[PDB]
Amino acid sequence: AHTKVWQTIVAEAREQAEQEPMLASFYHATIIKHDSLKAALSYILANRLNTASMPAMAVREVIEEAFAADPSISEAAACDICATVNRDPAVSMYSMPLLYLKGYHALQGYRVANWLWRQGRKALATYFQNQISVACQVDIHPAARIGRGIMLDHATGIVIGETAVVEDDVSILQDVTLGGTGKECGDRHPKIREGVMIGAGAKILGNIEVGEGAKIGSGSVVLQAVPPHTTVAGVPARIVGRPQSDKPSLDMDQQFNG
Amino acid sequence: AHTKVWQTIVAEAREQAEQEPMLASFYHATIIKHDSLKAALSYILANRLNTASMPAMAVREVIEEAFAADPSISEAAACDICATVNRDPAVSMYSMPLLYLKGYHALQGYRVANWLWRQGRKALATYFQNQISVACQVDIHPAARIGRGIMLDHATGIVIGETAVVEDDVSILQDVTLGGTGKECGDRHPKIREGVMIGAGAKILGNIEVGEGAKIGSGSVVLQAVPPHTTVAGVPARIVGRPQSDKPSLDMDQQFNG
Amino acid sequence: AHTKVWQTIVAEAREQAEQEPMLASFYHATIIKHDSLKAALSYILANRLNTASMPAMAVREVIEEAFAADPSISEAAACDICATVNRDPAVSMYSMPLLYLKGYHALQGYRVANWLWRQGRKALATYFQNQISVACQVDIHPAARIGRGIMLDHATGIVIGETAVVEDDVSILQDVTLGGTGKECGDRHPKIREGVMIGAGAKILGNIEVGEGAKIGSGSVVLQAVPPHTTVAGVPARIVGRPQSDKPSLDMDQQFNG
Amino acid sequence: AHTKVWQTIVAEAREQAEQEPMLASFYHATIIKHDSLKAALSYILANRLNTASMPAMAVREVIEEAFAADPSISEAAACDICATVNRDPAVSMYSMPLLYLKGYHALQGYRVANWLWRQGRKALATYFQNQISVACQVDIHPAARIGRGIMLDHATGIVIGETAVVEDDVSILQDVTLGGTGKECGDRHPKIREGVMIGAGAKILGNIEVGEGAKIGSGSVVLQAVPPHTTVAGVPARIVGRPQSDKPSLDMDQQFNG
Amino acid sequence: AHTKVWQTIVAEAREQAEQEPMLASFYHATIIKHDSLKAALSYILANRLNTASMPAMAVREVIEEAFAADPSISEAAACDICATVNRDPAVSMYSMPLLYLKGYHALQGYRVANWLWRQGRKALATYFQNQISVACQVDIHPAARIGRGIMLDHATGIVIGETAVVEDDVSILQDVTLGGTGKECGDRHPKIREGVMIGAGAKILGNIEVGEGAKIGSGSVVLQAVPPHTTVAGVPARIVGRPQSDKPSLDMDQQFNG
Amino acid sequence: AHTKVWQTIVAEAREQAEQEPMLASFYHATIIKHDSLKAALSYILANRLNTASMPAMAVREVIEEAFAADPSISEAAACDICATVNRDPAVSMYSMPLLYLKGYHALQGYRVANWLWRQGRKALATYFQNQISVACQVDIHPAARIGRGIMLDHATGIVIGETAVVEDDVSILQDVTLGGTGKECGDRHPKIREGVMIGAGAKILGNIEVGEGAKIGSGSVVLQAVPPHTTVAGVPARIVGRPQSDKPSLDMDQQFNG
Ligand SMILES: NC(=[NH2+])NCCC[C@H](N)C(=O)O
Ligand SMILES: NC(=[NH2+])NCCC[C@H](N)C(=O)O
Ligand SMILES: NC(=[NH2+])NCCC[C@H](N)C(=O)O
Ligand SMILES: NC(=[NH2+])NCCC[C@H](N)C(=O)O
Ligand SMILES: NC(=[NH2+])NCCC[C@H](N)C(=O)O
Ligand SMILES: NC(=[NH2+])NCCC[C@H](N)C(=O)O
Ligand code: NA
Ligand code: NA
Repeated sequence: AHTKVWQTIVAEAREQAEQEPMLASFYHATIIKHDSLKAALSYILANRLNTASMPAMAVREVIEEAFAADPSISEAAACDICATVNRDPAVSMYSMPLLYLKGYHALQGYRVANWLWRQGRKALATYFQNQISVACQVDIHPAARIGRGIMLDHATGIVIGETAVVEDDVSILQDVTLGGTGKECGDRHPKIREGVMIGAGAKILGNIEVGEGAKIGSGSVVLQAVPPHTTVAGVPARIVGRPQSDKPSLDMDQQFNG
Repeated sequence: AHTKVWQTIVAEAREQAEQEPMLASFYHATIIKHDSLKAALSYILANRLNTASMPAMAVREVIEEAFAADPSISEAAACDICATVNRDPAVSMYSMPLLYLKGYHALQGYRVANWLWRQGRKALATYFQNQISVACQVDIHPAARIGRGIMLDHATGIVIGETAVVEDDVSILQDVTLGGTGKECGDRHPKIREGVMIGAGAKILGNIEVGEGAKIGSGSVVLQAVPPHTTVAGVPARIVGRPQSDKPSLDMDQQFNG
Repeated sequence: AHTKVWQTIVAEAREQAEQEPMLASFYHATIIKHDSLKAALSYILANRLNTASMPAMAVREVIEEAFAADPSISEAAACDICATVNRDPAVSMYSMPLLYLKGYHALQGYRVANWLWRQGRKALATYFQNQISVACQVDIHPAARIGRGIMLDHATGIVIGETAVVEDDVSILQDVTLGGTGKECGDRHPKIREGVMIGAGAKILGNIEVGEGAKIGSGSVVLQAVPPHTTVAGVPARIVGRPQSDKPSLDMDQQFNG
Repeated sequence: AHTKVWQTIVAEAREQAEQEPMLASFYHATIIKHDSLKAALSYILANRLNTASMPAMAVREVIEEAFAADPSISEAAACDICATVNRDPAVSMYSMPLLYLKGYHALQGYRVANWLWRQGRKALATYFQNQISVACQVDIHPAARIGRGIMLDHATGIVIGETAVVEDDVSILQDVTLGGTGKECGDRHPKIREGVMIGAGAKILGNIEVGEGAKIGSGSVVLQAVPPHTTVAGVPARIVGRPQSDKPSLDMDQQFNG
Repeated sequence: AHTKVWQTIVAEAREQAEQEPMLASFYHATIIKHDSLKAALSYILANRLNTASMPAMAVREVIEEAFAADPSISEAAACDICATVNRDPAVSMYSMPLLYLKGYHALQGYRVANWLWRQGRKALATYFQNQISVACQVDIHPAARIGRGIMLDHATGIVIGETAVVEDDVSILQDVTLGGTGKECGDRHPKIREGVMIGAGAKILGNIEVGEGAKIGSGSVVLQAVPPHTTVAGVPARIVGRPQSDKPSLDMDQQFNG
Repeated sequence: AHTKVWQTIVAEAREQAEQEPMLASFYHATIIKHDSLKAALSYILANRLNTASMPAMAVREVIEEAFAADPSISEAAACDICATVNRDPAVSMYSMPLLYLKGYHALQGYRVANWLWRQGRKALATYFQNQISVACQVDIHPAARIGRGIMLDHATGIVIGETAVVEDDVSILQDVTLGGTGKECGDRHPKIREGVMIGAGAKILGNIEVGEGAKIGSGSVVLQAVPPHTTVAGVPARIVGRPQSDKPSLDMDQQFNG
């Protein structure tokens, strides 16, 4: 996929460039000049991560070093594109998440902060985490554990704490909290299993599990484990049914009768 | 109202300039030196939309182009000022929405992006949409249809999706979603009719009508059509009462069970 | 506390400067160069409040004037750091709130805006409030009355309106609104007494008392006075339980009924 | 010439845009999207004049105001383009002076500052003068009187003082001074008449005439009036020959002893 | 003087502020808000010294530290203002060199680099020296020794090397070199004694003395000691007469018959 | 030389990072992070060439493409560093030209512009040339032919035109012009052969030979071929003597007759 995904992005960019002379250079410098998603993504992220104390051009090298050391980062990033193209009716182009969508930017920003975290460069990981919170309005602790094929749609107000886990193929909307409880260190954030769909505004708190292919109703406050393949809703949330599909993250059906 | 509004804005600006030497030049350059709201607003929005790849000065031209081609836009903008002064007790000056309020900026930004969208300049429309999301923390699809006399108070976390309709004289607080459902293209976002008030944090999802003068309680999750002149609250929302005025957007009474 | 807090911040700063060469100069310029919290905080705050019309270097002088004229401001700033270290398991360094946390930045920003407001410098206070709202995604009316030992964790989407009161030792999470009701001037915003804990996404509206040591459940919509030492939750919120500690803000137990 | 010049500039810009994808947006935003030289030039000069205290976008309005009030300014500007294309073998394109050459920018900058000066806006005139000195390394007093068909080639170190006069059709190379003498106010700068060429590094000092079609050799120091149609060279300069054309500014023959 | 000079600057600034609304805030933030030349000068210099790697706000502290450690720096800076007001017919206001003139900026920038040099902070002094060369087009080695009452008029292209000395009351115009000879370390730059006037373009090379109250002809190349109270001119320079006055720096008479 | 030069630069950099905490990160980001001159030089050059229309991060990719495509460019850059250390008594560190010296920046910038020009990318080469002229105050036509071991000391005002040739081991000071004559295309700029030294402010014009090992006196105006191993000086320049060394550029003896 990752190779075909890149070629399509370049094809789309050539077309957009021709269509919009105000953005022709933007499309060229970010995408068309480049050979790989890595080069395009590092540019775009460095611009979002830009601060007075560490300009974009300096930031880009850090991003490039993470991408070179861990090939899985760029590849997750390509899987995250497909996920959003597939699940979001408002996105029908592969170049869109890469260029435009702050939830996508914050997610790949996270991957870089996480790599830093894992190298022991914790100050710099904290610095990136909090710049992303300011610039993308998404707050993901660098020690969170996040899989691939993830869609963060709209994303304003997403909060993902330190010991949170998000497995492959999860879809999360604006204003979702995967939050902690208490003042003590240790496991205290939710574990979101594969295929889970989380509607706008949901709050999930404590070290609790959300089982495979569960659906979390929009506006839910979840304080206890959610069984696999159930739909929950309410404040606090209770089981209200069973999702129409095996992996409700892929289908994005917001209804809660099930 | 249009020129009374402009003349009041200029008079307030002169007074504020005299009072705050740190901001005299800001008041002069945005307001006092200008003949219309168009020139003031193009300047202020240009600064909000500013990015590395397209600086304010180049952005201003695109804003001015939309204003010159569609006169209703700046008409709507003046109308939105009066909306905010009338409805929001924390705002007693006509220059305040214009100068300061990110909800106001996001909304006028949408008008320009919508104009772009309507000319087939969709990449630039998308560019502006997402820059506004980043800068004003309000995400409105440029294809959404929004009337006039709209107040977006505080505004952080507002999402309004592709096929949404918002009629004249609506009030919408922070963290409100007018959201979609499913992965399929097609009509899938709410239709908010005239006079509706939407309390903070409400989520409304799917292609459902919210009838004229309905009141959506704070924190509500709305999945079904709301009868006109009805008050809904809860997760998921149900009818809890009926508003006394025909247009609760005008009065901003946040109490429900009434 | 004052001196011990600053000396600890300097020691951490020296330690971090040695671990991270990309940030050695950042740590030196903000912290290690300085002999008080005021110098460090004015610098960091100036950068966050930076706008085209009033650049950091200029803003910084305004912040310092406030710090010199009202010594209670830096003291409160010191107290809030301790509050965050003690209460947030993800923060174990005193220099972290100062340097990184937008909720912290926003709160100390409010303190400068409030001082300006108390001087009659209202245009500038409003300028500040709304820049903080855009840059930190926290919107606090400069006329709000806020005590000390306050933690705003994560903070995206926090709204605190004109007549709101927040006493000492309160903890408030992302997406919380202390909001108003109606279109008229007058007292209309919540009074949050000492010891209160407000979970993510809670909406409290109108001139209502939230009693000493109450806990407000995540996602709650509060329309009526909350008795002291009570836990409320729901949409609309009802009594679901009672906290065990006198000041649930100190413990951050998100559980309810609880 | 005026609209042939503009139309040629637009045609060249379209070709350059096609050739250089890195600069397509630059060519479009400065030239291709515009109807006149005025709009192109106001954009380009605004960027050159940009400073912390007055950004390009605000500067553009002042430039456009001068252009609207005094039509001769943009007339002069087009005439200066043709001067540079005709006289300078390294320049074969009409868009080149407009886009690239700091001598050209400094000169059109002076026209705007001179307009300001003539309206009594002397602080802003002085602000622009000195910003041009810093940005273009050309220092022209706004009260100087400069005609049209002027070429400032390379331009670094050009100084032209308060009471200087430069007539139409003059050519002036880098490091040329039209300088004053004494500490007293009053007429004390050269009068350079029509057709004069001034070679690199020439210094001309005091209220002295340089007669029509005189040629000032490179490196000359001129302290006395120069007869029309005369060639001077040396430190201090003396007559060394006579030019064959009536207007050596047109031919740029740098040889002397002839 | 230094006290009266400051009060006049504030009086002038209040007047300019009232005259030019585009610059009212600029005048307020730089001058009117302030109590001393130090505060105004550090602001203005920090803006000129601003680079990506060390923003203005960071630079200002370094400047302020030099001013606090060595009171003679601010006081020389006030004497340099008077010198230029007195000697330059184009400057009749005390606020002008401070705000506008790059030769003045470069000179006071030098004083700060020199203080750094003397403290052993040689990297930072070199960094400031070369930023001033880029931003003001004046290259003064931090180890140069420069007195007070100095006017650098127009200044483009001034070069003052490592072992150069400039005593009190010297006036230097654009494109003057006080330059070195050879490839060996040690004394190799000129010693400009008190009262000396140096015309535009002069080149003075080698460890040679220019005696009190000498006049250096514009465009002179000086390779041997110049006797006190003589006028030299030519390439290479010879004695052509005697200055009309005791201190030709004060009178600025460019004539060279004497 | 290559490897030894880079290793020395890194060692100095480490040393300077420890002496100056304000610059530790600057030294790390430009030098210590990197394993070749190319990475360090591309970064520093990008920042100098930074413009609104093409920011540093984007420019950097263009510089690197040139460095990769033509290995002779970095080699020449290495050689020029050595030339400056050896010849300028005020430079004893190999990292100084790289980091600080605009003449060095401008020359290496020329090398990128020249490469672009040789690819047919002439708009971009012209864009670069003129940005260098504004930012470094050196104006070198991209079609000029320049060798290696070149020192441009101080550099303000240097002009080198289209058909100029500069062979290896040439030293050129501030305010030197290698300039053209006439309005026609064709060979018209000087040929400066190996070993030549050009003193401050010298003007050499027309398609004339400056022979191997010549010395050009400061302030000279050269209109005719200079024999090899000759010293010329004056306006216009005549033979005044003969250099003792074969390559006066290596020794920098400014004396004439000499
Ligand atoms: N130099 C600066 N202004 N840095 C501001 C950003 C610091 C830190 N990355 C944050 O999240 O806020
Ligand atoms: N190349 C750039 N970073 N340009 C400005 C930022 C783009 C902006 N964040 C967007 O959403 O489109
Ligand atoms: N011209 C500007 N710099 N405007 C900045 C944004 C306006 C104002 N600072 C605000 O509250 O949002
Ligand atoms: N406050 C500022 N620095 N504004 C922009 C720079 C001013 C500019 N250098 C001048 O000569 O006037
Ligand atoms: N980070 C930067 N871009 N620094 C550029 C300036 C460096 C050094 N002060 C100089 O004179 O050039
Ligand atoms: N729009 C811009 N960024 N222009 C920058 C100046 C133009 C061009 N870089 C030059 O050679 O001077
Ligand atoms: Na899609
Ligand atoms: Na004067």
